[PDB]
Amino acid sequence: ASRLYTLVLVLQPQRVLLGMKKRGFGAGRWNGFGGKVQEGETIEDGARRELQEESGLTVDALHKVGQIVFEFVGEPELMDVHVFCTDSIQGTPVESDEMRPCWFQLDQIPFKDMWPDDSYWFPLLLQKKKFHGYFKFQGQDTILDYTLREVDTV
Ligand SMILES: Nc1nc2c([nH]c(=O)n2[C@H]2C[C@H](O)[C@@H](COP(=O)(O)OP(=O)(O)OP(=O)(O)O)O2)c(=O)[nH]1
Repeated sequence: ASRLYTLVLVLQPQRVLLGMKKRGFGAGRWNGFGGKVQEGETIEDGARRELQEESGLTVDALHKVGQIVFEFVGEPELMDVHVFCTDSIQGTPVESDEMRPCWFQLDQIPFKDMWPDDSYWFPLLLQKKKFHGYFKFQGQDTILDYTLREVDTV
């Protein structure tokens, strides 16, 4: 029993765009842009749509980089997050009521103000690796157990 989500990272050779989420799940943490996939749309179409909705950017080619499943103990639905990366965007990032975007240098990623799993897989994304991950959380701050592996095909 899992629900599909997307997460898009705008990753350029020396910087990455993250957005500080202002409301909903994960508010108060920096993250990529994404959300729930809708009925009748492909995962990739959902990722492109969520990127525009949350950041104001237009992406053409999106590259699959990872799949991470999240389990929150006591919550029945698993979150099946499909992670994508793009180095080619149009438009300038837009700050809205839902999100505050900011560019970060690759050696200045704000891990202390991100979901804790990001410290595990974000360095794989930075080195252009692809991965499958599973993280079991107790609440929103504690990782109880996890698995993470590099793959050739997402
Ligand atoms: N980096 C990172 N991203 C995560 C984690 N957990 C998690 O759900 N996400 C991402 C996946 C999605 O992009 C987003 C959660 O989706 P969302 O609840 O905001 O979706 P939504 O905007 O479509 O829903 P709604 O509130 O508008 O109805 O956060 C995590 O541990 N790390």
